[PDB]
Amino acid sequence: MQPASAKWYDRRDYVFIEFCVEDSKDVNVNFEKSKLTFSCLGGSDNFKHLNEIDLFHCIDPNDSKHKRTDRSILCCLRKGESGQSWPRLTKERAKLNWLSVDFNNWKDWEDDSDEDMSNFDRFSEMMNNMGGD
Amino acid sequence: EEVETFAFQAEIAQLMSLIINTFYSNKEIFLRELISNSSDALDKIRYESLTDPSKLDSGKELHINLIPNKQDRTLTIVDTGIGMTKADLINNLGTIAKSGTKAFMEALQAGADISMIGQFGVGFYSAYLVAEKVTVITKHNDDEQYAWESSAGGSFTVRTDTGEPMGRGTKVILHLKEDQTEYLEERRIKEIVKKHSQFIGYPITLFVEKEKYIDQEELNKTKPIWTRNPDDITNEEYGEFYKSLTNDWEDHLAVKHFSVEGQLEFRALLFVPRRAPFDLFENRKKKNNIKLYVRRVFIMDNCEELIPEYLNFIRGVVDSEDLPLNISREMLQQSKILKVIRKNLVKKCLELFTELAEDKENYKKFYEQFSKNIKLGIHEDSQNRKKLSELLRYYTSASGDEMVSLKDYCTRMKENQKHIYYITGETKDQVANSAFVERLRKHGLEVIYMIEPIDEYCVQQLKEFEGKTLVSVTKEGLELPEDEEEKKKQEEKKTKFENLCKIMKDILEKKVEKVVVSNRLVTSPCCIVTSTYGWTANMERIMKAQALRDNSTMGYMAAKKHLEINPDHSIIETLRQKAEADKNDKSVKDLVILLYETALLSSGFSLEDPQTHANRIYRMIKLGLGI
Amino acid sequence: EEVETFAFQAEIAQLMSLIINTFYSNKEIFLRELISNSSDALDKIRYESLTDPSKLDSGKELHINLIPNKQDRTLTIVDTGIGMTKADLINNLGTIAKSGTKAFMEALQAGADISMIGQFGVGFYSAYLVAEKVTVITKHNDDEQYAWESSAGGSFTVRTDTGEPMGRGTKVILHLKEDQTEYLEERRIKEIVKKHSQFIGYPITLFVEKEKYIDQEELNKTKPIWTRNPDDITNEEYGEFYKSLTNDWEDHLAVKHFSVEGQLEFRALLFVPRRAPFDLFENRKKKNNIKLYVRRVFIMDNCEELIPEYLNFIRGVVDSEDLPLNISREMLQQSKILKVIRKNLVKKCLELFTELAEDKENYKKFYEQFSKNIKLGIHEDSQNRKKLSELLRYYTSASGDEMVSLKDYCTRMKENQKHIYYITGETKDQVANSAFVERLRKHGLEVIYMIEPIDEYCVQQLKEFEGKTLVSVTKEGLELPEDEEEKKKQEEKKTKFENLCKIMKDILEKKVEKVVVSNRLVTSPCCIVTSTYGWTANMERIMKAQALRDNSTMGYMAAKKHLEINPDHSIIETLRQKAEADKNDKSVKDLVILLYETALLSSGFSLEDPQTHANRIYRMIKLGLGI
Amino acid sequence: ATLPQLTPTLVSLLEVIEPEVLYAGYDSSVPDSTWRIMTTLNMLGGRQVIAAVKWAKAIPGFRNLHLDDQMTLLQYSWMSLMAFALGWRSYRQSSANLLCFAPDLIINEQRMTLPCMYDQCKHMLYVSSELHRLQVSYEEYLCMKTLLLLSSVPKDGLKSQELFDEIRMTYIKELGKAIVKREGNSSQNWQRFYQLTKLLDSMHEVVENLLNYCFQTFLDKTMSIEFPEMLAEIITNQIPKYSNGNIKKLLFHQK
Ligand SMILES: Nc1ncnc2c1ncn2[C@@H]1O[C@H](COP(=O)(O)OP(=O)(O)OP(=O)(O)O)[C@@H](O)[C@H]1O
Ligand SMILES: Nc1ncnc2c1ncn2[C@@H]1O[C@H](COP(=O)(O)OP(=O)(O)OP(=O)(O)O)[C@@H](O)[C@H]1O
Ligand SMILES: C[C@@H]1C[C@H]2[C@@H]3CCC4=CC(=O)C=C[C@]4(C)[C@@]3(F)[C@@H](O)C[C@]2(C)[C@@]1(O)C(=O)CO
Ligand SMILES: [Mg+2]
Ligand SMILES: [Mg+2]
Repeated sequence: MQPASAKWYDRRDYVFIEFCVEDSKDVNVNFEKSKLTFSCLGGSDNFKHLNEIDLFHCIDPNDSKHKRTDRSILCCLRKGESGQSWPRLTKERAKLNWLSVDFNNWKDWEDDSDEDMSNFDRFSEMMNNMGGD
Repeated sequence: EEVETFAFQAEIAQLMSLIINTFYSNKEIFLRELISNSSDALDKIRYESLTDPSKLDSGKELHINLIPNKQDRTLTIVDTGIGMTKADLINNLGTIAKSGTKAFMEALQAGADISMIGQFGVGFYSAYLVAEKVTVITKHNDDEQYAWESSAGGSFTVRTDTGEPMGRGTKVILHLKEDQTEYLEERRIKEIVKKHSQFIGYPITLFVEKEKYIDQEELNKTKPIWTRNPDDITNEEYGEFYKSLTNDWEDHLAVKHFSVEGQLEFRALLFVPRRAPFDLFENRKKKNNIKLYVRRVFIMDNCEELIPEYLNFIRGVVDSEDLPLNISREMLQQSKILKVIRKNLVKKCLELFTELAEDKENYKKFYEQFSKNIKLGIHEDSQNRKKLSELLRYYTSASGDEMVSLKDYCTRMKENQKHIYYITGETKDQVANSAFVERLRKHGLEVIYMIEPIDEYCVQQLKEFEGKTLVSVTKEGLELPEDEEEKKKQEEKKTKFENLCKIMKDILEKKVEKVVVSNRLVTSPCCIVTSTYGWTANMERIMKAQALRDNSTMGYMAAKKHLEINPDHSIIETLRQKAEADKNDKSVKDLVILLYETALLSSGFSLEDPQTHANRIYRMIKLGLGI
Repeated sequence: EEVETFAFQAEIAQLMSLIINTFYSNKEIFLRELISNSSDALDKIRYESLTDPSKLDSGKELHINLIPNKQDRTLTIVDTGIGMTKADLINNLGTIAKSGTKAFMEALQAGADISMIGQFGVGFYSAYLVAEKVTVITKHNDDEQYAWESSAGGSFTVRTDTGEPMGRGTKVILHLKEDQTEYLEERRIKEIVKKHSQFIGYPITLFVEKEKYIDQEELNKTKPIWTRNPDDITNEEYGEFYKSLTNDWEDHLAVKHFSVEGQLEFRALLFVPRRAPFDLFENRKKKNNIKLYVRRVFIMDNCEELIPEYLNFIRGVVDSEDLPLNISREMLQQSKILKVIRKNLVKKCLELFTELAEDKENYKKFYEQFSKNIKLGIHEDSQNRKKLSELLRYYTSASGDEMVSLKDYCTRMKENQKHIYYITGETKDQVANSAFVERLRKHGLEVIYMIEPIDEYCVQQLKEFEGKTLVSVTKEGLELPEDEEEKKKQEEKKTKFENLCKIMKDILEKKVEKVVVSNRLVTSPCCIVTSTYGWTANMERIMKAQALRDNSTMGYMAAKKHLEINPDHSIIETLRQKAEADKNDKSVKDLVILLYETALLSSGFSLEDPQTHANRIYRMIKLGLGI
Repeated sequence: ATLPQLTPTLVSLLEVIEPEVLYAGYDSSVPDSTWRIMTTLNMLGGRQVIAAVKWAKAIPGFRNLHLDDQMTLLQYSWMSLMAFALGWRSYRQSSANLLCFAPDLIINEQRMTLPCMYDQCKHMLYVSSELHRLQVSYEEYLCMKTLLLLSSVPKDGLKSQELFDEIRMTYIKELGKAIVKREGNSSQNWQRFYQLTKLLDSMHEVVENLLNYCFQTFLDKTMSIEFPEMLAEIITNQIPKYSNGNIKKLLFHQK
């Protein structure tokens, strides 16, 4: 078997992993508190894929889910601790050749700097947030 | 219902055209594409040889050759890298978006220390930006030597080669278009390589016919050193790197070497030069000197987004293993990335300056060249004002010729000082001998001298330091620690001179906002100070000379002038007596105007209609001479 | 030998991924692209209906609708254009880089007046930057209604549709990704359409539910008018276009509408606003309000390449039918083109300014707002310097309150004037009443008054006007159209005052270069002029206040001072007599210094240590008062 | 040579522009009377408004508005601006219990016996108290004052409406800068924003009550309350617009 390539990014509450298998079959996703296992048959050659990810920080497997589309399989993991920083996806620091950051959906979400406050749309959100103070 | 399913297709003819005509804007980049492919080929063979040394039996030297030929318009590039088998030659050069490099990396076992350039699959074809035809000769350890050939006409051919054996490797021959022949010039080749591909791990040699013999010049002599652990690099090594990077002759003054880990990762080297260049802020077109590289290939340089202008004197390199590059590989898709890099670069520069500041002699050298950049940063960077202010140095009334920090000032404050006092002006001597500090000096209070035009913008944003407010000694309302007896005496003086304050105001009309009795003068009869907010005399004269200014606003914005009287001066006392005796005495009127104008000049204000002033002086002279 | 021939292939999966992930840096463009496709569809049906009107029996309106749906989290774009047959859905959407628009154009007989937007064949797939599934419903006059569907998984499907008939047209439904819902907002859609597609020729209507109906709003209400023959456009029409484009509440001051034909073609509209914007110079991010469009689609703005900085107040549009664009359609290939466009825009701007200047009082209005821009242009633009100089207007000693041209000055010159006299300074009156022009006025010679700081830069480039050089009245030596008798008298005076001059020079060691007898003063005693090179008193004053300046050159360009004596002044004669009687008489030393210092105030210099000057005065006052 | 530029901030320009405090010219030997006091204040108010006009004209970007819009904005908000000026002066010399109309005209509770000062002053004092509670800085003050000028527009819009909104945004950003420089957590900068913003919205209420009173004394000639002509003209022209609901109040916070 071989790992599927994948991309990832996160947000304050969730971690997102996209397994880039087109025309996937028999997709099996196992969400455990400290581990994610992906298993998939797929592509034109029915190649068997396997990705065992020992996670950086624990998640809530009961608020985790995935959606299969013809283009890719997207997994959404719930962070065990909201606001937790995830500098890397895995527990170990070795680079995995098949894993990369999904820069197109990357956001520096952990950034509350005093950018122009308005920015009306950003502003309105912040006024609605301050409205709850 | 019935639903038909189809696979996606592509039109090869148009696809080939788009690659050639719409993907790349700079024709010369074809050279870096070919060089990059070569460095990958070399890494592949090097990697394999790690577990199987027989892989290099076919040749052990890993290098790149460039051989222009003006006698037959071609340019040949030669590798000793892994090469291609017939099957690979067909699938990889044969398929528009196929990347063998990408597949190889995916196949590799982690954590092999391999970093290759080449995830798109499209780039070989950039050869046709300048070439009419391309011929590729290859030899792989597991196969026969073969020749591939194409004019990008929708087809290509493969034949078994008959030429000299290469052992292992590739040869790429570009048959150039007749109108793209500058690429055969030694000068042009050197410029291209130096700009885009000098930090490549394999040596690149340029072969040039001269009078005959062929010269052989290595181009990439400098190694990237930023890839090394910072603790293993000596200053001499940093210095040599610096010099070849910047074409200096002088060494560097200071350097940081650091890395950032996380979802977005990078390494960087930042150098502070020993002399400010001479064009800072005047060049206008050139903004920063930080170059950005990805897996040591140059991507961009004159990017405003990486560094705030106030740090436009830092020379340096940023190198990242993984960034979201554009198809042309000349820019990034996500501008949000630059913002992060910038936050980190600024933070580290400030750490460097702080560290540098511990070395008093080197700091002095630094400050003398870049104090304007610090002050500018205070004006513009609201996030770091707190830290930047500790890097400031000023001459003070108690420092002689040393420049001292604000903390140093603070350590000498008297117990009853609540304020840090300062004066601004044109020169050190104009301020030092100014009337405005006569009492402060008498009482032993230290005053900071700020004498650069930029200081007006800077001090405006400081307001306080470590809880002590800053006070301008040229503004109204100056307060000194004071005794009770002195305060009582001042009130008596204010009372007895009330009549001059009124009379003088009536004489001056709109030339002054008010006339008051001074508490800051000792020997000068009077001075002019400004209101608490906004402009001071120096800000005013500066604004008036900025040339690209809105003239219509200068009709509203002006310093508000207040005249202060020294109650103990002999001129003032005889004036009081005369003025009370006769409110309309011509002598009084003329003296008041003369004192006003004199004060106005000594207080730093431009005098309107100086000819009138001069004429008064001339009359005094004529009188003295008996004319 | 045996040579095998092969065709090029893809790697559709990778190709699809590059289009989606690497080609486009922004996302908003997905709307830009889908609208452009509808525009082409509409032009195609319109075109065909010209020879066969029955083609519109299926519908007469040609328009585009945008319908967001927040319950479905979809966005639908509805066209009424030509549609697609089953065969076209498969061939045009199922093939990457296939382009129906391109083929259509190739099949047309020239010069059909149709110009479509589209060549590459990949823009459709930009849909997947924000989708999720994409569903396309089409109806062509020659076929059944069909539904195409794909999620870009390597395949797509086609089925005969079963839902509501469209008559004729295309419906594109984008399902959106969960976090792309911002594109369903009314505000966001309007911003995008206005930015990129406001000049699409077919009306675009946005359908938004509001409290309990759908609000139907047309967005592209303003037609491009630059496509019309200039002679058919009234000023009122230009006015409305202008206001719509800039949001001004008032009409333009002037407009130039022109076109360029040749290997490079374009049309353009350049407008001159009635008021300079505030922050014209000060906004450092927005420069050059010239937008570039290609075939009515916005490509770029705020590009430093299109026009010089000094013309940044001009608002306008450049629209070109065939420029070579980048695959992203965000930038132009062959950037050298922009230099040609720039050359043409500048000469036409100058043409407009000249026309305004030729006969309107409106020129005064123009100049009042933009004279700074002209002067700046003189400083930086050498090629057009002669033209620019004729647009200048100045106050002069003979103009009262009018500003006049250099040609007017020339008209009034005396037959013996070989020079144009001018003075620079701080204010109109400070200059007009200056000692430096006393004799020129006596002789009836006109002097130009230059009182803006920018003028000091302008005059460093202007050396002559129509062969007559410019001379500053504050320089080292003037040629005046004197009589021969006057010349010998001047020599007699130089002789009798030679002893005084050497005495004064010793008193003033290192304050002056020399002391000489004046030929420019009438009633004023001495004054100070500067050496031919370098800086004038006013230039020095200005340079010292620029803040971001290199202080090391202040001791270099400072220039030198010369003191000039009025031989007929009564102070000077008294002084000569005393000075010759006793060279070391203290009262002479004191008088000489006072005159020197006074001369520096009349001439535009600051005093160093002005406190000393003040003290000299205070002593004179005390003597006068009997203290 | 080259011409690199460095510009001042808007706030500093506002510091320069801001007018001086005027004296009432009140003769302190004159005994209190409700109408003597109100007349003195109306005459002062006249002078202050004249200055306000001069002030507004100097505000960067204001001058490029259609002239008719400039006049409209000044009349619609003149009362708001005066309430802030009063706030500031009282706050800065607080004395939470006194109103500082002018030097000399410092009014305490025992002087504040006019039936309107025994009522409407609750609003005038409110503004002072809020500035106090929030410890408002001078720079914040100036920024807010400027925004009050832009808080009320005709319901039918301005002739130069697009520019109006651009200008408004400029000053909004400046406020934020004045807040941010106070340092602290980003959430604190947002709280402070929020709170100051709430204060501005609350002044519409303050003004409404004060105007209702103003109109009543203006029109009711029974009382010996005099007005300078300029204010009388402004008041006359605003009463019918005010009363018809032709004026739109802009809020930062909807509720
Ligand atoms: N000199 C060479 N030696 C061995 N293999 C080569 C050489 N040049 C090209 N190749 C092969 O051809 C493939 C295509 O290379 P090309 O430069 O077109 O794309 P790339 O490097 O994969 O993409 P990119 O545009 O990102 O650089 C490579 O992946 C590699 O397998
Ligand atoms: N709304 C539509 N109505 C009719 N035909 C369409 C529509 N949208 C797309 N097409 C067809 O699909 C083809 C592909 O369009 P696409 O937008 O991908 O490329 P393009 O416009 O040709 O290229 P470019 O990237 O240069 O805009 C078109 O050439 C056209 O024939
Ligand atoms: C209650 C109202 C509100 C008052 C005003 C509130 C704002 C203000 C602040 C000052 O610093 C000077 C005058 C004014 C501008 C003002 F104090 C007076 O004009 C009188 C005034 C209109 C009022 O007292 C009357 O209605 C009297 O007729
Ligand atoms: Mg390559
Ligand atoms: Mg298209």
